[PDB]
Amino acid sequence: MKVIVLGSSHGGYEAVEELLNLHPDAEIQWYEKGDFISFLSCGMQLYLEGKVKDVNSVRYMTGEKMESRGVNVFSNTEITAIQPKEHQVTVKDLVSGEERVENYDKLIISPGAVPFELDIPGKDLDNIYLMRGRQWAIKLKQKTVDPEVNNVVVIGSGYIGIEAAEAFAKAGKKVTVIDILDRPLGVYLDKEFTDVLTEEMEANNITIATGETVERYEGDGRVQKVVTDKNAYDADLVVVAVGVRPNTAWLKGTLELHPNGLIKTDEYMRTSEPDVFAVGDATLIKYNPADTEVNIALATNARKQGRFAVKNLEEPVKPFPGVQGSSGLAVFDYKFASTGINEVMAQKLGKETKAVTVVEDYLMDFNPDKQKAWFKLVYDPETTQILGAQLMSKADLTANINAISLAIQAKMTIEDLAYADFFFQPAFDKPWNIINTAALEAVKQER
Ligand SMILES: Cc1cc2nc3c(=O)[nH]c(=O)nc-3n(C[C@H](O)[C@H](O)[C@H](O)COP(=O)(O)OP(=O)(O)OC[C@H]3O[C@@H](n4cnc5c(N)ncnc54)[C@H](O)[C@@H]3O)c2cc1C
Ligand SMILES: NC(=O)c1ccc[n+]([C@@H]2O[C@H](COP(=O)([O-])OP(=O)(O)OC[C@H]3O[C@@H](n4cnc5c(N)ncnc54)[C@H](O)[C@@H]3O)[C@@H](O)[C@H]2O)c1
Repeated sequence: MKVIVLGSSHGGYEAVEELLNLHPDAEIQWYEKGDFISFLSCGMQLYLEGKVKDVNSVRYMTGEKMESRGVNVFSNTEITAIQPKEHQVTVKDLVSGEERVENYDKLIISPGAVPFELDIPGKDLDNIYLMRGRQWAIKLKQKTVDPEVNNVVVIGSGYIGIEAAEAFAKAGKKVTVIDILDRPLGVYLDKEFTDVLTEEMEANNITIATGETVERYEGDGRVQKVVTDKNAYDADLVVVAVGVRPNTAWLKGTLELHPNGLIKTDEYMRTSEPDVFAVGDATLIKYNPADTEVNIALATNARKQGRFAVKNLEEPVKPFPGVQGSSGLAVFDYKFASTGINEVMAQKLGKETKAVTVVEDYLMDFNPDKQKAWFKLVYDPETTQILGAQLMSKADLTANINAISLAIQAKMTIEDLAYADFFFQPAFDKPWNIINTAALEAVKQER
């Protein structure tokens, strides 16, 4: 059986791992058009703040290691096209120019996403940077110590935007963050969490310019101004972190795509064409909070999907169990995490929800180590089933979001969580811990 896997990032890497322990026998070929196998873009923040010195160590596999295992790795080799009927791909060696056609029995593709750019006048004067992959990591690092860079503008206040904003603010620059939405991180967190994080960011001289539409970049040769409908901001560097678009235009006509470019797949990772599976940022995933499919471009999703595509390689035998959209991040002193439905997700999906927010010290009164924690529990008004949660504190309480993710998946209710057995010891929590306390509040509100 010869299996060709496209992509060395998180979806293609786990497909090779599951092929190694489920079909040890197979002939596996692993292709990467880039020069570096399995660079972890997720570690970009740790590197930019100097926690990690070596950019080449921010990775989880090397080609040499996979080759010890019998996989054939082809870096600097691009898959140009798929011929689904004749079970062939045409590959181009990017260092010599040599094209060749390679045959396969099964193809798993994890082509990923690419940074979306604003296509406006000024579109590319120099020093308008993107944030994905090794090369942009190195270039962004160089600008961190550049004495000529004083004003940084980042466009987009979602996860990548707020990570570029914190790394440049910590390096000493003046940062302005621009978004069309009205709250930084609104996609992930609700108003009661983002009001506290706006304060923290402004305390570290980050200006949040929300509710603004960038119209053009101005400058001679390199960027100098970012002008929006309401304002112009001086900029020596712009980082554009406005979201991701699927890397699938080369597949138009070959595989069925949704209108937005995402690949159509079913719950066994099968595409519209026999023997080719698709995984990762370029696909939709079963979203259990709302029993629908959603694009949730996260590494955890891509890794799980990549393994489930190998499970259904020969027979659709194992449907994907679905995910709740869990994500977390530290912004300056705050460590937060959310899962399931928040206000922006419920609006998008037309889901009506109820919520309680509890803000109080997570340790008992006499304990001097006590700090505030914010916990919001979102539930269904009819069944009172758990639909999502958001938590934040300067203490790390984020592993608790993992218990809520299981509670959404098992369809538990506010009453289940009000009395669920979570340990008490006064150096770690209160006798009704953070999940128990918010669920007890929801029970009273529905009494
Ligand atoms: C700054 C940053 C921080 C992030 N942090 C986190 C985090 O902490 N937690 C989290 O869960 N997620 C995080 N993510 C998201 C996560 O990195 C992605 O969800 C995940 O990498 C997507 O996996 P993928 O395999 O679908 O695609 P991609 O990572 O986009 O990888 C696509 C790969 O396939 C290769 N390829 C594409 N086309 C071809 C071709 N035709 N021929 C050959 N090779 C090809 C590409 O060169 C690339 O190597 C972050 C992303 C970024 C940019
Ligand atoms: N901690 C994590 O798990 C982690 C960290 C970084 C990235 N990732 C994932 O990688 C993906 C890409 O991250 P991202 O930060 O690029 O996207 P994102 O979706 O998190 O946020 C994009 C932001 O851009 C804003 N925006 C859109 N168009 C705009 C415009 N024209 N002008 C101004 N603002 C605009 C959006 O409103 C949103 O706030 C996401 O799926 C993200 O969740 C996750």
